[PDB]
Amino acid sequence: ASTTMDVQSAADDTGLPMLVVRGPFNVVWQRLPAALEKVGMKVTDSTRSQGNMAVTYKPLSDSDWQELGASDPGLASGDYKLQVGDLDNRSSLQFIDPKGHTLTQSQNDALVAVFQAAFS
Ligand SMILES: [Cl-]
Ligand SMILES: [Cl-]
Repeated sequence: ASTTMDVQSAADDTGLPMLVVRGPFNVVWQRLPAALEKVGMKVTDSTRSQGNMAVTYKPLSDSDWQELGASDPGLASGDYKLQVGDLDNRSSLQFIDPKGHTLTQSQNDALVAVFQAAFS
């Protein structure tokens, strides 16, 4: 078997979109910086005890998305915060803009393929 980790779209306990990834916090936290780099997300600061990563996102060119194997997920370039939650054998990933806005269901849905590619 491979190093890929399963990724699914979900909602948090208030109904807002997030991703759920099939491995524990300790694994997903450690894998994230190099996986994020593949999809144009640079970690600029992080706090593991709070589960939070600050990311700056530069979208891939049309050809690079093609190489990765997912198309541009329709996220705006710029800064995001990524919150990594402990769900025992799984982890949650929830992106916010700097105003605290969560992704749309469509963006969050589009990031499922992006992150399955990044972890591969
Ligand atoms: Cl750079
Ligand atoms: Cl760390």
